[PDB]
Amino acid sequence: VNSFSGYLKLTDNVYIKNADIVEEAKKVKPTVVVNAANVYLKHGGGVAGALNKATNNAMQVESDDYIATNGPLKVGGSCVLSGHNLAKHCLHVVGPNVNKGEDIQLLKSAYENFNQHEVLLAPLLSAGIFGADPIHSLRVCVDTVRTNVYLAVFDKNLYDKLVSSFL
Ligand SMILES: C[C@@H](CSc1nnc2[nH]cnn12)c1ccccc1
Repeated sequence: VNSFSGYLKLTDNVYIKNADIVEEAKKVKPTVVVNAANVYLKHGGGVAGALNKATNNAMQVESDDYIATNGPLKVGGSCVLSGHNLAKHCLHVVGPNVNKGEDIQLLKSAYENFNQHEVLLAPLLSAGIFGADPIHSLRVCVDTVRTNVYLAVFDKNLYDKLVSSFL
């Protein structure tokens, strides 16, 4: 039993809700919240910009030191950093950004990072401003992640379409 509430169960291990991931994190304080990161951990907009704002920019400060020490992530890769006031940990995962021409096959590799964590609160990778089809992202999520994932979808219209079209 865990504290995630109001989710629709899609599969054995994947759950979905129309929710603002920021507000969901602040309420649940999950062990792991997933950030829709880029390789530079520049958290400007989309999910990343919203998460970082909720930490009063502490996520960005921590991220800049991480990059100064380690260099950029790989597309499809991840790193674990602090969850600040939102979660114990933040798993920063880089899905491919279609508006940069990145190979969409890298989406499966990106979701594989989730399997290193037993339970996660997450957005749909590569959705939103990353330009991929969120229906496809949900399919890859279901077919790749074996651990327990609670997906927060900000847009109600999209949420209803994702549920109604789910196979
Ligand atoms: C408006 C955007 C969804 S914005 C959103 N909702 N949840 C999340 N997570 C990350 N971005 N995001 C959209 C709708 C329908 C087709 C494509 C794109």
